[PDB]
Amino acid sequence: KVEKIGEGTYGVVYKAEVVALKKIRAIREISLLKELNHPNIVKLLDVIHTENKLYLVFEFLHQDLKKFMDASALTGIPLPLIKSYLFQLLQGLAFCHSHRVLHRDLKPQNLLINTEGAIKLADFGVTLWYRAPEILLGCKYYSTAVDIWSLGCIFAEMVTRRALFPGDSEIDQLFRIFRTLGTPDEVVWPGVTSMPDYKPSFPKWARQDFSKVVPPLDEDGRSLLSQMLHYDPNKRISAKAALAHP
Amino acid sequence: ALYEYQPLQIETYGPHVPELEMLGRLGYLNHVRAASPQDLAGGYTSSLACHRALQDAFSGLFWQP
Amino acid sequence: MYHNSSQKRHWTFSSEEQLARLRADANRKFRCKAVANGDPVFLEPHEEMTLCKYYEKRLLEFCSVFKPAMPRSVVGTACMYFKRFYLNNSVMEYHPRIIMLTCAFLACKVDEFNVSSPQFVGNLGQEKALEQILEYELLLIQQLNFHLIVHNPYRPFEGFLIDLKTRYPILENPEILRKTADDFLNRIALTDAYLLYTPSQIALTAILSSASRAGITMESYLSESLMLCLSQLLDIMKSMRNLVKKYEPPRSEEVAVLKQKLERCHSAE
Amino acid sequence: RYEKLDFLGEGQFATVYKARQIVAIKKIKLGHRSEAKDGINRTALREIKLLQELSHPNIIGLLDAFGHKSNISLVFDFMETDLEVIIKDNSLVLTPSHIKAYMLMTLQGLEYLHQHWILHRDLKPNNLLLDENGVLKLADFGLAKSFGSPHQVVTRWYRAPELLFGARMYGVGVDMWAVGCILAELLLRVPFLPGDSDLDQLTRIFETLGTPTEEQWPDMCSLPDYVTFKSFPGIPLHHIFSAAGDDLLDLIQGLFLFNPCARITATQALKMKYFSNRPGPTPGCQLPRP
Ligand SMILES: Nc1ncnc2c1ncn2[C@@H]1O[C@H](COP(=O)(O)OP(=O)(O)O)[C@@H](O)[C@H]1O
Ligand SMILES: Nc1ncnc2c1ncn2[C@@H]1O[C@H](COP(=O)(O)OP(=O)(O)O)[C@@H](O)[C@H]1O
Ligand SMILES: [Mg+2]
Repeated sequence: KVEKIGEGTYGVVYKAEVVALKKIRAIREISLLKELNHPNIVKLLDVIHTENKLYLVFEFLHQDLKKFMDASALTGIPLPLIKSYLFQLLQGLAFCHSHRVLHRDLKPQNLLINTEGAIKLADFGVTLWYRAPEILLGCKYYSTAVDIWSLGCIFAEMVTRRALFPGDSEIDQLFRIFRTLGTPDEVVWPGVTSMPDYKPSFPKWARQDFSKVVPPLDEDGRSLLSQMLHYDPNKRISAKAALAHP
Repeated sequence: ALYEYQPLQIETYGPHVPELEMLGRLGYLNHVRAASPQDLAGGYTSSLACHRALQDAFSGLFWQP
Repeated sequence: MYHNSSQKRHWTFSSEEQLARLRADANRKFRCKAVANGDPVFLEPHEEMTLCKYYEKRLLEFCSVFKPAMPRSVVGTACMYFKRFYLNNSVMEYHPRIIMLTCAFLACKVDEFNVSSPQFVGNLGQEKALEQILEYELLLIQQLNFHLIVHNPYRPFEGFLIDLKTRYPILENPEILRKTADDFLNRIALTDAYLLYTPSQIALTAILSSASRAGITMESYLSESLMLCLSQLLDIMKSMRNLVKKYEPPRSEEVAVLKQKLERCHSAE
Repeated sequence: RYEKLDFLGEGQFATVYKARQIVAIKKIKLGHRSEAKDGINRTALREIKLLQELSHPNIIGLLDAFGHKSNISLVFDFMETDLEVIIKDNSLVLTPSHIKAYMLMTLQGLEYLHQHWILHRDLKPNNLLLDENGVLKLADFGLAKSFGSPHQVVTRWYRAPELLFGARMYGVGVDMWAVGCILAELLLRVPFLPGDSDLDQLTRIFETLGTPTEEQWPDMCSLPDYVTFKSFPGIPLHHIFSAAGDDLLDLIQGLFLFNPCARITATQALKMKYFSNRPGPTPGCQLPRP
């Protein structure tokens, strides 16, 4: 092994062309990573099954997006770079949504970046900062708009160099979403009064313009972010539709 | 077999610390900052801070190595 | 609480003779190791003590201007870590310039002063310093015998101030005793009394010294309000005052020549 | 020094191995690449700094904390099982004496912890380990914080309503609510308030115990993450626990008071009538084992 990259909640990551080896003491991740062949996603090369431990082989990217913005907090990421990153992520998400698969865990820590300037999805199988109001309000339906909401949150964090909704708890997260995007009225979001975790005594916060929510973005970028940041899951812009966005 | 209560005995090696309940009548709490409604909602009182300060001030005063 | 903690059980010594014995033993161990590995460049224990106090002053200065807002309990814990580390170890084996930074980092982590490595190193070659602190953190933790809790006398000082404001009506305004006693505390910081006496005793003698300087006697406080033993506590306070009085700061030329000699030893080995 | 004997488990924070007196070595994980410049993990440091100052038979003890490079390994005593397995085991019967003994051990540990001004903050049935001699000990001190000087919270199933409403400053009330929830789980063999989210947890709490007014919780709107609720009548306590006595009902009512200041503490609870009644708590040797 070249070195030990680290270890998450499951498995140990090693570095060893340079590849990454994940050691697991499962089948769902292998099945989810074997059915798509896309250049904007981490590809599982080989699987080694041993009575000691299971080994998964992936391509090696030096760092992730979270460390990238941590190091570039003062330098500032130029607009073409973040635009290209967002478009690559949207292409990957559209390819994923073409198949019957859901990520639901889109955070900048889970996105990996290479030296050439390509960002690929990872971890196809605490995270309150990138949760959709549908999931927060106790809706069991897992649509494809949650990935778009998380991608919009990541995009806003990248452009503003700061998390859009840095809440600490689920209730505080929902409150921050309500302050930043107004109150989810029935006319704005049909069926909002039907989820188990909706209370009529919620504060009636008012909507504010995105000019103060995401200042440095352009009009087209603000419109795309607003379309991705929609209370109604049915009205959220799909990844395929987001790909064909000026 | 019945469990009989018995308070724990730990040597503070210092002057006797007044009881937490009595801190109201003895007048200690008049020499600190009044607790906010916010931390009073969660169960945090200035009596606890005064008791901790008094306990630490009298902790290990009559002790030698 | 202090009366059932490891600091009282292990890091409080009877007299300065034990401290001198431990420092001399550390210097002798380093000299024996160096002579076994295979002489004028060596430093006597008094030179080591002078350099340790100079670097403790340097750590005080560093924590004074540290950003963001740096509490005083964390600074006290860092200084106590420095003293505990260099009581049993020689100054030339590990350079104090990075050891004080490691102690500050460990104190910030332990005392719940949430700060990250970039913020810690921005207060200062920063990458090399970060690597050195990361390498030395485990060594510092092991040298402290995994006793990373330290009770500073500031909380007992505040408790004594509250009790004096409540139960002592002879003295009118306790605030006049806030400054001078605190100053005395700072002097006790430089002296080795942190490893000899309990924090409550330190706060008490600081308060009584401040009152004596102000001209107000407090024998009634000790005798009656504290139920007081009396002669023993008074002797402890007198020894504290003597320890503060006999302390002196090192001169500039001695510090410079000792620093040059230490750099020579560190570059030689 | 410590030969590894078996593998116990692996969590998000650390991995535990049973090693040889048989002990448990918990090795913290290096974490992600964004947590590589932080040296030793703050959870292990917190466990070390808080477990080296406490010595009680009902608190987990740090035998050793040897480490190498940036990896640190904590040595704890070996525990056969925990209280969660006892709750979820259908083969055994939880008599009132067993519940009394478990509550007594938990409350004695909590009293000793609160005397030294430490809040466990992570009280759960799986966090109350049981050794081979049937002695309950609190564990998982990675969230424990010292209180008394002017967002790491337990799971929603045992989170106190003050914590659910976002209380930054709190006393021993949160641990008291957690041990009350543990008592309810012991009695009913089921999660008393198994909410699906924070809002769902609050809804379940207010449906099972009734939404309190300002006369029972004097400070409500002061908390920042506070939401108003309907006036649910609340199921009577004796209806929920049909097999519980009147003294046990009073203890439960005190443990579940919506006012943290008025909520009974460990000292008040330990001297209550329920623990002094008949029969006495079960000795540790006779406690059930799966
Ligand atoms: N193929 C890879 N290339 C580069 N880095 C990787 C790769 N796979 C995993 N990593 C690194 O390993 C760390 C842990 O990843 P992961 O196992 O997905 O975390 P978790 O499973 O706990 O969410 C991440 O910080 C990531 O940077
Ligand atoms: N003293 C101990 N003896 C044996 N096993 C222990 C001990 N303390 C903890 N464990 C193990 O730790 C595991 C629980 O870890 P957990 O609390 O889920 O980690 P995290 O807090 O990171 O989620 C259990 O499976 C248990 O076997
Ligand atoms: Mg646990």
